[PDB]
Amino acid sequence: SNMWVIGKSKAQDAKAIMVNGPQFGWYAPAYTYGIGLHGAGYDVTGNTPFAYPGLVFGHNGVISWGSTAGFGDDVDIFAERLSAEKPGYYLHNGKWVKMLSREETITVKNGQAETFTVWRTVHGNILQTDQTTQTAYAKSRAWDGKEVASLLAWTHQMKAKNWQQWTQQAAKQALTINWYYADVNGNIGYVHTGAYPDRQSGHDPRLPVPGTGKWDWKGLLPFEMNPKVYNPQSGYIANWNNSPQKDYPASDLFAFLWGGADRVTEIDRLLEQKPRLTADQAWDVIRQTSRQDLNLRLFLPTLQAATSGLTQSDPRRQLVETLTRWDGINLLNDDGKTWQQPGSAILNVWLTSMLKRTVVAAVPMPFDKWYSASGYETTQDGPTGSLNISVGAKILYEAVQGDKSPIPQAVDLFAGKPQQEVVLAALEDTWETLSKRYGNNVSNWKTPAMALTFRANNFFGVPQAAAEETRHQAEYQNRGTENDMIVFSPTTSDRPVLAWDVVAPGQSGFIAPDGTVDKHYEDQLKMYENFGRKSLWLTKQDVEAHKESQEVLHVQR
Amino acid sequence: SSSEIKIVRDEYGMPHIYANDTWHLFYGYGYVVAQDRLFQMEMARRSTQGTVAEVLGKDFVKFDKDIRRNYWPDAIRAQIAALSPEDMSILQGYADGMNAWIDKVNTNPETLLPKQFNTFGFTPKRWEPFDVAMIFVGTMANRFSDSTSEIDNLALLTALKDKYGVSQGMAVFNQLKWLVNPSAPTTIAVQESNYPLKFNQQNSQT
Ligand SMILES: O=C(O)Cc1cccs1
Ligand SMILES: [Ca+2]
Repeated sequence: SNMWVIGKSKAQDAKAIMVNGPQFGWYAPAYTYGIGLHGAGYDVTGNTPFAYPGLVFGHNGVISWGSTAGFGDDVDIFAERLSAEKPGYYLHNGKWVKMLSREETITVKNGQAETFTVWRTVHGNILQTDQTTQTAYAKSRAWDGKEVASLLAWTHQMKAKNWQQWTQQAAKQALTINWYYADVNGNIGYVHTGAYPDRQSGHDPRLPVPGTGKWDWKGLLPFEMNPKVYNPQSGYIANWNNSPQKDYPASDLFAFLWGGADRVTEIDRLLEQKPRLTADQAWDVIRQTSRQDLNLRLFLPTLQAATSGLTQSDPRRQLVETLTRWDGINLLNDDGKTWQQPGSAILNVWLTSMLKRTVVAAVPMPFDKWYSASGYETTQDGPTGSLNISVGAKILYEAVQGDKSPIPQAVDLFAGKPQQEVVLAALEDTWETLSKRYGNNVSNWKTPAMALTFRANNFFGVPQAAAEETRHQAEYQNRGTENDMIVFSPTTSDRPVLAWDVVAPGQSGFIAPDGTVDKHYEDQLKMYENFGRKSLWLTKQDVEAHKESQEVLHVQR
Repeated sequence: SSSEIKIVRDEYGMPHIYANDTWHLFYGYGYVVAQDRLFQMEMARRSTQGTVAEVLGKDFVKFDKDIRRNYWPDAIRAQIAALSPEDMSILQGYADGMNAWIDKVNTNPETLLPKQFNTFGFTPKRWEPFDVAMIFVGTMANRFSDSTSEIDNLALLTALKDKYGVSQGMAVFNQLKWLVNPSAPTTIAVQESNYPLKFNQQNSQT
């Protein structure tokens, strides 16, 4: 997910502009739900995943907000000492303590029911047990016990009218989530929220700790330690699930890293390119970053240096000159299925070959398959999420930086060979693979574009619509599942705020029993594809002015 | 009027809720959700509680098991039992609103029941506050704030120690999965602040 927030010193014709593109995958009906709430201290407008009670994206006329996932490390695993002779107990601070346990029965349509037990210790539910070592692993979340309060913090923050009131609700959201602020006076801010553990000295948060007592967390770190900034000297805040701040540690996932190669730099270059931006220019950053190859920038210098002494008829060189003439923006041909330039297919083949020669080779099987993906892997339906730089690519980037990288190269990934030789050998593999399928004339190569599918199954794999309700879009766009923009104090209108969004396929998912589809079932679908947007109304006059229908209820509790 | 809830929909069908207290306000929200997204909400309810197999059968029994092993329902109910009356009203108003439309649907299904309920062979059930809370837990906390691979990290580290020996296996683990990298591009610039904690990097817990 990405977000750029532009303050007073960088905005043109307004005092603040927030644009947010939360990436959750693409679904039918729509992952988020649009809703305006007017009453009981609330006066809000926006859209929110699964219609939560609190609006994750929206504004209240004074301040606006948005989120991206934070990816801090708020989960650790405790290795609990069991005993062969007295099951159900575990050793904690010198005594043998009984586990909590509950029985569950799974009813099954046209099958037999299944019952099983769930186990829990002071550190959390048991994920898995090793009978051979008499070890049980317990997953311990810093937020455990605060799930409801975090839902309420996201509801109450919609009533805040300034930074001080808003950060009092941010201090209660315990999940690892970046939160963002903008207001009518042009202030902007950011908070990496959540509850993080106050670990004992010597605890390395990437690996399990013994649960017998000495490694137990001390508590939770204070809200003062959460990375946060208000009105930054740059004039803007940009994030694409990159690191919040210097020296902050990331989630312990082996596939997740914050390194010198990161896709947020693509948003930074566009916002640093222009001294000020208008709302239309802030919205047009969606279209550029959606179509931008993320590995060109990273490895084009290494390619250029390697092939610099080659002759013009060497095909390894031709492949790098094609890449050098390209800006890395993918565009569909008129056929609706192949891209205009072959650059991503070249980088994909080269990078697969490079990883297989370098990182993959240094790691024992079967852990080598964790570092072989190039980042371009998809199927016919297209990517299920955002594109990113693959972990293997981030590790390869540190290795091609040489002693310019701060990470110590314990193993040499190039195994004694000069970098250039490995780069040229992978480029030989790329020419062999590509020219065989397309031929030798690079200029007529018509390589396959990625497409985008609005799936009928939700993120868990479970159907939320019939299979025929799947929607397909010809161009894959690396963008938010919804996009929403809020503009504060526009010089071009008399309204204090303007806001827009797009919720595709549409607001409603309803289909009557005779098969008649709601009128608002797919009226935002073509708007999504063309980068269009619709106005979000807040004030009573605007709402009445655009009303389509009205329903009044009389109810007593 | 304190009893009145006015629901206005705009030209894209987006609903705006005008009500005088908390319970009435969330009740109208719940009600338009049930009108617009009932099958989707019901399937999300079964997905976040592991009750998919009851309506879709044997292919979802492992899914349902995995969902129920990942939370402790009595802990969420204890949290809802401690709310104040104003906080509780958000959750109960939302479920009561949903329920008002579900009762009308279940009373006039020939015109009101979403087609997919007939396709998949089942009908909607009434909601309680616990079900609303569990939609957020299941799709927000469990999707985006529950990530760990610590156990797999250890298996990797063990394999690197076998291959390169004990101190060297550790240093290669730090090259593939560093703890921090000082050149990562950051949302907050270094002139503004840096994180103060320094962590152990040698698996010192062993
Ligand atoms: O960035 C993400 O992965 C998904 C999310 C967006 C907003 C909150 S969680
Ligand atoms: Ca951890």
